[PDB]
Amino acid sequence: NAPATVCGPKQSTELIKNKCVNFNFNGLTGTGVLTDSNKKFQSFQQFGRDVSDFTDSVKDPKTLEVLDITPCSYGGVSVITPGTNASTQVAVLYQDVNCTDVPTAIHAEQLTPSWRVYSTGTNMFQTQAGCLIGAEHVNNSYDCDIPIGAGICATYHTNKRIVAYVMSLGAENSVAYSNNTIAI
Amino acid sequence: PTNFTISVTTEVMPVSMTKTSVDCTMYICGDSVECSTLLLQYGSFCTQLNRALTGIAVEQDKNTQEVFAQVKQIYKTPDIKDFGGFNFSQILPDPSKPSKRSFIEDLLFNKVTLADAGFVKQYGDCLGDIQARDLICAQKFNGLTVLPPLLTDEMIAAYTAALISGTATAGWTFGAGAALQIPFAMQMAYRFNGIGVTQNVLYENQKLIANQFNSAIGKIQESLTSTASALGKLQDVVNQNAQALNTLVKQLSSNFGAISSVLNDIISRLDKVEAEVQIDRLITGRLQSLQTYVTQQLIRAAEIRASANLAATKMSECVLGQSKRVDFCGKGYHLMSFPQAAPHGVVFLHVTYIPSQERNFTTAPAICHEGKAHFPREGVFVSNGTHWFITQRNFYEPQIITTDNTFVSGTCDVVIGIVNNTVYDP
Amino acid sequence: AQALNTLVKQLSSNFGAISSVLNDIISRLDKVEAEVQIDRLITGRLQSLQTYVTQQLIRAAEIRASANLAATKMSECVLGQSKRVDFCGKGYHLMSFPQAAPHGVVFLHVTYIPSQERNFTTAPAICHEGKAHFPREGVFVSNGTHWFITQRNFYEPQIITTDNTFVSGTCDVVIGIVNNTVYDP
Ligand SMILES: *[C@@H]1O[C@H](CO)[C@@H](O[C@@H]2O[C@H](CO)[C@@H](O)[C@H](O)[C@H]2NC(C)=O)[C@H](O)[C@H]1NC(C)=O
Ligand SMILES: *[C@@H]1O[C@H](CO)[C@@H](O)[C@H](O)[C@H]1NC(C)=O
Ligand SMILES: *[C@@H]1O[C@H](CO)[C@@H](O)[C@H](O)[C@H]1NC(C)=O
Ligand SMILES: *[C@@H]1O[C@H](CO)[C@@H](O)[C@H](O)[C@H]1NC(C)=O
Ligand SMILES: *[C@@H]1O[C@H](CO)[C@@H](O)[C@H](O)[C@H]1NC(C)=O
Ligand SMILES: *[C@@H]1O[C@H](CO)[C@@H](O)[C@H](O)[C@H]1NC(C)=O
Ligand SMILES: *[C@@H]1O[C@H](CO)[C@@H](O)[C@H](O)[C@H]1NC(C)=O
Ligand SMILES: *[C@@H]1O[C@H](CO)[C@@H](O)[C@H](O)[C@H]1NC(C)=O
Ligand SMILES: *[C@@H]1O[C@H](CO)[C@@H](O)[C@H](O)[C@H]1NC(C)=O
Ligand SMILES: *[C@@H]1O[C@H](CO)[C@@H](O)[C@H](O)[C@H]1NC(C)=O
Ligand SMILES: *[C@@H]1O[C@H](CO)[C@@H](O)[C@H](O)[C@H]1NC(C)=O
Repeated sequence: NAPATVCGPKQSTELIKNKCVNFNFNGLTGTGVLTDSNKKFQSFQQFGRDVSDFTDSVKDPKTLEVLDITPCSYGGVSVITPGTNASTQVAVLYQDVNCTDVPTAIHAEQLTPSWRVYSTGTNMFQTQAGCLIGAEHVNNSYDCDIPIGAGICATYHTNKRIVAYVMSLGAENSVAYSNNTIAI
Repeated sequence: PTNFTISVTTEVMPVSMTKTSVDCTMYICGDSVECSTLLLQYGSFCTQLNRALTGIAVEQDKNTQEVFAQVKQIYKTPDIKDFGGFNFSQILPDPSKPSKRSFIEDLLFNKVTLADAGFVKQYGDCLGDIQARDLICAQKFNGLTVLPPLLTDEMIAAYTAALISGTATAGWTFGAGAALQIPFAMQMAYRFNGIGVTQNVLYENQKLIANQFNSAIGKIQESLTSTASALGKLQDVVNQNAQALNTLVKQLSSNFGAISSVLNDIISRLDKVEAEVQIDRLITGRLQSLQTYVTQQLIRAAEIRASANLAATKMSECVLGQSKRVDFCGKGYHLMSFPQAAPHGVVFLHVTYIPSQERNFTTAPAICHEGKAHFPREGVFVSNGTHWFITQRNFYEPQIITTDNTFVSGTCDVVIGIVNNTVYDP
Repeated sequence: AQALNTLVKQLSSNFGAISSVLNDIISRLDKVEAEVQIDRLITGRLQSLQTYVTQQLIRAAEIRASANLAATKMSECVLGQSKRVDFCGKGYHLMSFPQAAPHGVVFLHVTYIPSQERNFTTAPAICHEGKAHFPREGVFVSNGTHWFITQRNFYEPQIITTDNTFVSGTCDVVIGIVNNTVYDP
């Protein structure tokens, strides 16, 4: 982890940031997303590591600036399906992200248009387990059919469609307590 | 015994643990396509690992549902928390507080530290940090995620409040069929009859019993507030899960007999044929680490499932009923129990009857009167020194020995230790 | 079945060797070069077998716990009547009947579920002639004008007599006592 003195005859390439790309810095290759870094690094050293030996930061050889390395699609993605032989529509849960950060988190500009359909839409809302896209939030309460998590469940229909709702704990009941009445 | 103590004790039981999911391609190989192509030749290791972890994650929610969702009638919390002098206010939610939990539940949720706060981490918190690399960010960057439970803490607290309200208003009846209302003094009299004490003891000492119950609840509050390490089992569960995840993260820095623990160094320094050997060594080591983690998680899930089965049995037999099993729901004769929601567990508040202040008496197995042996129906024959009385076993209430208290079997020549006395006849 | 099928399908993995077929490795290479690939395949297949045996042991432990619970239910609900709440069905347990099932047992739990409740005015005790009368087995109920005694789980009103109740003390300490008459045969 020292500045390079002897290098090969490799030709450099302009920096591409906020995209999932292959990179090669001083012979240290890899694949990830490059972003501008506020990290401060001790001099005469090039790349930052982790406790799991993952290269998260790297000093640029030409602009002399540190850049973060973020793995492509590091967030969790879950897909909710009513099932084959029932439908082909799906709902996608992007775990622990905000709904406005979904295209940035999944890199929607590099995906297929079919995947770019589920990156945003009118049927988006935060569910405390992430952002759910492809299911509309109904105000009714039913029994759980597909457990999304954090009190949210999903089911087909309620034109059939995927809806998301807060699960119902049970039937609401009341017992009229009195100090002189009994029920036999 | 001539007196008694109303004792309230706590039992802490784990119910669920954290639901974790693992992406093999992110953990073993990261983003390199050469390692992914070489990992495709190892078959269905990761389908098996994901299936096992998904089964564990489903079983956690099944455990929570089996413990807390036994009754599907959400009874409303009563407006007046006092039921015949029994205060009940600290185990039921306060309408004047923004939290939907009770005071005891609020104390319990502040006792478990929950250092493994995955959810607190979102997108944008692991990126752009001013150094200070976190272990949760290293978990997320290597394909290890924590799934949230299906039931939130508010819904578990609502289930607990519904159970306590149903116990306070209907007693033991709503666990069998429809909720039949009953005054709480008569319900406690029935429970006293269940433990073997006549209901006149409960009715003549109702104020004292209610005061002892309130004092025991307050002592539970002070024991939870002051004494640390009360929720030891839940803290051990949280620590074990977090430390297992941290060990799985830290195992990625091992060479496993290869030239480096970094995949990119091996790929960038060697050609394809030489790199396949080192990448295969790293793949074998990381697959061994993942398999070890999944095996330990399965064993811990089995232990947690056994604990949750015991907790569900206790909820059925002590909250929804009165248990005659000795030491099943606290030391002493069990009266009633109240569940309390806890982080990854349940806390049972067991109300028990402990007799105290015993007094020596001279006793006889039977009374020989007019050549006939009289045996007590429910109780024992005691003597205060000059006169013989009959009293119940768990409380000294001396009564005149009459023909209604006793029954006649035979003659007073076979029973060993019989005592001649007179049996009253009204 | 899925575990066995996975164990079968795991035999087509190279585990870092040149081929997943032992015969190709033996027929294409000499002894010294083949020992490395055969050792890789042996290590991979032994790992697969060990994984299968570990999962089978854990599943056997779970099945053993379920079978212990089933044997306990057979002892306490088929061979007897259980007072444990919700141990053998919702409601008051009467009797149970086992039924043989593939790799298991099905219990038919016969339970008693009371229904059609009716509101009544109740009292903890009856004050008669300065004496407090408490019910032996049941509760004191009133239909509006007269006071009766009945069992808790079924409405069978009876005349409040000296045989149905017992006397403890005076009617001044019991909270909520109600003055009435106690019949004497
Ligand atoms: C039940 O116990 C609670 C806790 O001890 C009592 O609530 C407190 O009552 C005192 C005395 O009136 C007040 O100063 C406190 O502010 C109360 N605290 C809370 C958190 O409410 C309560 O009065 C008891 N209930 C009954 C009916 O006696
Ligand atoms: C060349 O390297 C120097 C540092 O040695 C740096 O300042 C400069 O931007 C690099 N590029 C060019 C085009 O001069
Ligand atoms: C994401 O949403 C959370 C609340 O869910 C909020 O605190 C946070 O500021 C949001 N982040 C951004 C970048 O808007
Ligand atoms: C659900 O109710 C809320 C108010 O509680 C309202 O703002 C919202 O529009 C409702 N949603 C639907 C789909 O009706
Ligand atoms: C039982 O103990 C309590 C608490 O000390 C006391 O107030 C009460 O008088 C005792 N009762 C008898 C009958 O001694
Ligand atoms: C009963 O008598 C025994 C033997 O004399 C004595 O040790 C004991 O203290 C007595 N118990 C009480 C409660 O007085
Ligand atoms: C025993 O009880 C009887 C009835 O109350 C009383 O007359 C007698 O004095 C008592 N004897 C002693 C020794 O306390
Ligand atoms: C009780 O034991 C004593 C000795 O402690 C003995 O003299 C007496 O006969 C015994 N009584 C009976 C009824 O067994
Ligand atoms: C008993 O009375 C309460 C309060 O008036 C009422 O809500 C309830 O329906 C009554 N129950 C029956 C079975 O009539
Ligand atoms: C209560 O029962 C008694 C005895 O059968 C009957 O005479 C009386 O009319 C009943 N009262 C009402 C209000 O139904
Ligand atoms: C029962 O409660 C009412 C208020 O609902 C009260 O007026 C009455 O005095 C209470 N009766 C008893 C016996 O506690």
